[PDB]
Amino acid sequence: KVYKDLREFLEVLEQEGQLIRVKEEVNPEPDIAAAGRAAANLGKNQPAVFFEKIKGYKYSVVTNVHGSWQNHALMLGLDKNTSTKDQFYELNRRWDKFPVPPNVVKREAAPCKENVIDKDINLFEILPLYRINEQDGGFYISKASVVTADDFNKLNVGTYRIQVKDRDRVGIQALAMHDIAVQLEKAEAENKPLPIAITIGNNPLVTFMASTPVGYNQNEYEFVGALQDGVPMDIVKSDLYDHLYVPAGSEVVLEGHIIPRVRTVEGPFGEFPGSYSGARLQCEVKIDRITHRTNPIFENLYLGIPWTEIDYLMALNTSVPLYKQLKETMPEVVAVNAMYTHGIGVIISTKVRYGGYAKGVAFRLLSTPHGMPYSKIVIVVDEFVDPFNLEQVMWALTTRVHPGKDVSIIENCPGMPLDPSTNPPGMHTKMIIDATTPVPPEPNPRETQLLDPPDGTEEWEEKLKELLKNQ
Amino acid sequence: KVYKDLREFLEVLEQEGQLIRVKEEVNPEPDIAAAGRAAANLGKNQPAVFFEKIKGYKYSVVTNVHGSWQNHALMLGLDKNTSTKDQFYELNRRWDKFPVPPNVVKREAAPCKENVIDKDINLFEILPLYRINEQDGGFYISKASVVTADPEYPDDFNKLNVGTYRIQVKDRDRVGIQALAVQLEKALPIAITIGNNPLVTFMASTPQNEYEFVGALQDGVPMDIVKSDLYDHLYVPAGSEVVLEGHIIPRVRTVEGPFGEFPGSYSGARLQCEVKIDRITHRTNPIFENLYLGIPWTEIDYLMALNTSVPLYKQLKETMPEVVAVNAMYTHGIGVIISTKVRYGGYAKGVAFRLLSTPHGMPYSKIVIVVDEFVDPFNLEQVMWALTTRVHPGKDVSIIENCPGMPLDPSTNPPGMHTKMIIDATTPVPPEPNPRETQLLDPPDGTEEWEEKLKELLKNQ
Amino acid sequence: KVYKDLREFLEVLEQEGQLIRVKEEVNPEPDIAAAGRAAANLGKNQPAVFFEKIKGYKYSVVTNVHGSWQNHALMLGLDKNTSTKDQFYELNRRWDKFPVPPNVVKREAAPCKENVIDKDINLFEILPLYRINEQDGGFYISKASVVTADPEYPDDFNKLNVGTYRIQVKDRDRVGIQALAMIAVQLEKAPLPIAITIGNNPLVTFMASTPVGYNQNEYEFVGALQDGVPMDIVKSDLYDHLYVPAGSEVVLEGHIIPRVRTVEGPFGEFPGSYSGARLQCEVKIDRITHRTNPIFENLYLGIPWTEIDYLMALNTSVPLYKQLKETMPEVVAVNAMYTHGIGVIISTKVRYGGYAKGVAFRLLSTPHGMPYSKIVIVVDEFVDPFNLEQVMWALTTRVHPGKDVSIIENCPGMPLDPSTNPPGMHTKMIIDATTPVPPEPNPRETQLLDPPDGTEEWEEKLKELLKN
Amino acid sequence: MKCHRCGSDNVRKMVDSPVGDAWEVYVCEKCCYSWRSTENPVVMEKFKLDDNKIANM
Amino acid sequence: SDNVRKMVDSPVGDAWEVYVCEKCCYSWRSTENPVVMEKFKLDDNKIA
Ligand code: NA
Ligand code: NA
Ligand code: NA
Ligand SMILES: [Zn+2]
Ligand SMILES: [Zn+2]
Repeated sequence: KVYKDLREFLEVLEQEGQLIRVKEEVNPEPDIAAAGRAAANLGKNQPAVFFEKIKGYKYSVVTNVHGSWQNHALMLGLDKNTSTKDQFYELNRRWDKFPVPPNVVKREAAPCKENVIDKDINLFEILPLYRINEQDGGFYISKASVVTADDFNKLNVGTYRIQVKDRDRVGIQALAMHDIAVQLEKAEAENKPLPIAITIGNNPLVTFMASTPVGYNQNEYEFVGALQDGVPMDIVKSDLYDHLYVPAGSEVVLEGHIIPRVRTVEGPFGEFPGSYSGARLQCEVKIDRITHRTNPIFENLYLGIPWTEIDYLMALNTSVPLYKQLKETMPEVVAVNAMYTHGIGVIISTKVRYGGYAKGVAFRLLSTPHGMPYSKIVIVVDEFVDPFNLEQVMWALTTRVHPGKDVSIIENCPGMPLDPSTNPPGMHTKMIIDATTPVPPEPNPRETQLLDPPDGTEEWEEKLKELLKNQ
Repeated sequence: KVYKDLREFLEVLEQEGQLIRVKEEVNPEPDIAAAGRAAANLGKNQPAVFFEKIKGYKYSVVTNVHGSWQNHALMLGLDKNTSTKDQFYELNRRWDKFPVPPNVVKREAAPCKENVIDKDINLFEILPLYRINEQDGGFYISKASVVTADPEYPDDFNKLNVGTYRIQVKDRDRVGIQALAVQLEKALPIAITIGNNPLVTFMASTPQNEYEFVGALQDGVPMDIVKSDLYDHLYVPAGSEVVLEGHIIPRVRTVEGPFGEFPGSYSGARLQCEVKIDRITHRTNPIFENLYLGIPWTEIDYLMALNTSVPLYKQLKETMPEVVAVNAMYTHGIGVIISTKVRYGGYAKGVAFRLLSTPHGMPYSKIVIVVDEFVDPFNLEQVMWALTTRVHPGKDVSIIENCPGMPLDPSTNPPGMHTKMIIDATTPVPPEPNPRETQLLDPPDGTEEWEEKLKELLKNQ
Repeated sequence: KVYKDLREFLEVLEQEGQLIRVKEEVNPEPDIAAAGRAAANLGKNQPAVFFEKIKGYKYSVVTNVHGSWQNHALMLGLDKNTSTKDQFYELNRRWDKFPVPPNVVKREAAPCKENVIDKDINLFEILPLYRINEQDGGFYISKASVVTADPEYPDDFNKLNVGTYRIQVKDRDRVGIQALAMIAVQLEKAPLPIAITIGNNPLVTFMASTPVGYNQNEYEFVGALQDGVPMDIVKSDLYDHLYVPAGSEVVLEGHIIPRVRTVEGPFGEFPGSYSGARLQCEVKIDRITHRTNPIFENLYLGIPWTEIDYLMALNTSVPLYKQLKETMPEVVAVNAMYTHGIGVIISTKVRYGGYAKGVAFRLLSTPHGMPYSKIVIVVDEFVDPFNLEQVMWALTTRVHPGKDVSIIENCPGMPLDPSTNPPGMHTKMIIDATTPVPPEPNPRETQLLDPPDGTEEWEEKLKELLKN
Repeated sequence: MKCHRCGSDNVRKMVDSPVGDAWEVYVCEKCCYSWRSTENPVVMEKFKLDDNKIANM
Repeated sequence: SDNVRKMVDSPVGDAWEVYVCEKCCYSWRSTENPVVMEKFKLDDNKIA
């Protein structure tokens, strides 16, 4: 399934029982945040929550759009009960499948141009802004896709926390935007503004692509076409800047620029490890124009102690390219689950070519561009174990791990400050855990024959799913 | 919230979307076994599978009755989507409600006692027997509750013993049973019930072992039992689908197995005992409730998870009130996850030490993870978060050699000995220095009320 | 045996050649502490030292009351030469006995109410206060039993709490105390009444010194130590909910001053070092009741061993043993006499391979052993854990440091252990010195030289021939 | 009215509620903290700001 | 510091006097020649 905007995806979620509509008016704080947290807490099949009426505001809010494996699968156009492993495999199949350039559409064909605000800009007149967490420095836009650059195909799209500083002004961490990192010096040295676009309420795969780890260099509109199995996405030129292109279906588009030589307190705000960030001086963006759809939807994201929505946004986004890197050099690797705190915890499922090979796979992961500074706990399991099924991984740990020989601790390794347990800060003591069965020439203290699944198991899985679909 | 037989529970499962009916005829092998495996493989919301027609047989089969947390919750009479932690708490609450003696009812009132076969016993005419796993030594009855009297007081139905043991079919009226799994020296009557109330099977799979405990598990509602037809000191559940009354043949040992075991491997074939079936008593149109087992997780994992966790939790709580919950659901407690409050610096390791010195934890528990009070030890995603953000492997991971072990762990070297691993995944507390303290994203006000409201809105949409 | 007060015990000690009377007048500052240190330094049969005359003070002082295995044995009513292991088993016997509630007597019957000082309360007119250690922050009361009620059930004199607390004399009617080591759940929401008893029956001090982790700090516990005979208690003169021993030499009624913190310390502690000088609580002394010719019973403490070590040795060993024994009947004995249980030697039978480390784990999760015990040595059931050369034999023949020594970091620690780094945190060390048992492989089996037949009878016979 | 994070008196009303008279948004010009009229913000001690602390950033 | 006081005078006889400082609660007998080791001596900064 292909989605041209956020609205068709919300429709699909509603048809599948994955979206709750809140009809009674709610207060901005803390109702929306508490409902996001509760939705994340519902266990499995967690739905998106749609607020139709927020006191004092004119429009609607939707939250927890990505916050479930059901919503993730529906985002990929698969049956909502597709296993995490199978979603990983579908994503891997599509990751490099096709180079597809986005189709440029005329302004009259872009729903994000239906309404234009040019002079008396007031973000609160459009987005029902609220406080996401109790100690946040202000009202945040937590799920926006920011577009920065003379080519509409060398454009960079990413996610950055966007703190509302005024009805017309906003905050940003330009230190996390390399494209802006280079241009900021030359712009501030001439007090020449730097154009920027902020898109809110997008097709789920666009948000997904904007969240893809920056190192893998897949944050372009072309990658969205790749994720849609070769179907391109429509883009429209920005109203005020001729080199910035934004998705045609975005609910809200904030065209603006970084104010030169301005720096002010931004934060604190929640971060994916589950704690508040610090308040630091960062950049500020003035909004020069707002284009939006009729009756815009504010698609915002709650984050707290994992797992919340952002964990789903990052899970297979981190897993798949790590798997491709491992697979290029070691074909025995079957799957890679790097879904735990941006890949700090990683579970690799692989075939053991010979004795000790599992630790070799772990070494390769610990030498990849991402796993080297990030992955702190690396578990290796046999090829028949599903690394996305934590019960199975616990079984492998309990029956195959001998802590005297299978648990290796290595100090003085590359680390990352986002891990609060590091000592010294930013340095990692890595832990490798080999939970595979001994293979020659490794001695086996007691060989056993595993209970291999009976014949026809896969056919019966399909059959039972079809029989369940009739209830 | 109380079941008198297997059929009432099955209808509860069907009304809640947790039972599949296979109307078409299926072959005994490998369709029933493969469907058990597939149902387990569905991962979440796994239903029970009910086969109405098996080729060459006259009655029906049901499998994976316990194989889900939804099924587990409905077994306890709770909402099918109740969390594993909440089920842990409910089971812990009912665990100690001792004075619930079972009710003895007349033979005419027992659905178990509708049909009787006392001549030319043929198991295959009642149970659609099939091979569960490829290398199994034969067709197996893998979910029966076996009732035997205690030699300390033979004629006292308040001191009986009920348990689950694999039963291999050796002939039309002869089965195989594991001997060493007192009176077997002096001389033996025995009863094998199949298709029971789910809490009866739960009690049978718990290492107490009386009908009174089932009464406690039903929040004080006593269960009904009946005297065996040939043995006045043996009593069976009144709602049993099938009851085999028989005896152990003396001075007879035959090859039994191989058969799968819960750590995921085949056992060996050993010389074991044989039981002769003297009488079969059953309900009209009986249902063969059988269990698949293979690489975890399967149904047996649910039969062993929380009735292992709860006793360990009570033992820890006796001396350590800060313990919030214990998750000992992995391979009979070889892996344990304890959620506790940290009274002072280092207390997490002390909690782990206490678990490692309990009667079950000392030989079984090899990997012990300790997490904070707010982390759900049954939510492995939260546990992964705790490991990734709280564990400094240089200080929080302790490896202890020369410790008690258990042979069932194939990786033990020397076999039966353990090298324990303790992982302290808690946040530092004074006087432990904190490399850098962080403020957790505490949940917003009104989160629980909103959980209730969202569930209510979803149910009405 | 039963003692109604300290004087009865002093009589027993004197008639056993275990008490020295110092008739000559001595100076407060150097002499008393040096005599305590010397008496400890005697090494064997160390006696209690009684000072009759002190320069400028009307009354007398006694020290080293608990300061030997002879005095310890006499306190329990055993023969004064009973061995430490035998004393351990005797105390283990008595710990079980039913705790008899204390007997409440009327004010007219208590010797501790003979004299009352209510107006000009001055501690120096009664207690010959001195300086225990040179760098001590003042004059110290080091062997007092402090009586406090628990606000969970505050009207029950069977729920009272009696402890040992460092008392620093600060003024005529003011002293210092470590409230945070007592007075915590009841202080934040607050004066708090307190009674401070000096010169009690040795079993009273023994009970007040039992580590708090066992909840044995009640008067009824003394009834167990006296073999089912209760002790006599009286009501406080000022607080109707506080009860003090009937035969105490001196009783100090008073209260904790609200919103007052003063520098307390330093004071030499049991590890043989001075403690820091920290901000602690003050206690105003409101009324003094005492016996005629009161005797200030004070304790010296320095480098071990001194009287404090004897007061704590079996007091710490027996409850640890019983806690282990509840779930591990294989345990034969626990010797935790070294620095309040920082070093522990457990003797046990090994049920199966690895059991020794399990016993160590159980000790390291007991209320006292968890923060205190840093070095835990486990030995076989025949090794006497109180015989250190036998323990050394077990170490040299049974310990394979490659697998029998387990070092666990990030464990609960003890702040007064000077080597802790980070301070207050422990790196535990478990040493398994037991013989391997199946399924653990044995690299070489040996046949121990079991004692000859008749050894016990010959022990008795040799002792009898020695007595002549 | 003073800032709940840095205590400054330089507090400016940001916006009024677009619909009706339900609330107002206040912002401190010194440290950028903002809050709504209807919420009762109590800043954690560790999250309060001071001139000495803003200078360090 | 200078804020000292005479806490007590010797009972029977006139043999000594107990003096005490009012800022750190340190005390001593008149017949003592005390030397507070450098590690023990305290100032106003440490009290804070
Ligand atoms: Na290995
Ligand atoms: Na820690
Ligand atoms: Na050993
Ligand atoms: Zn401010
Ligand atoms: Zn001074």
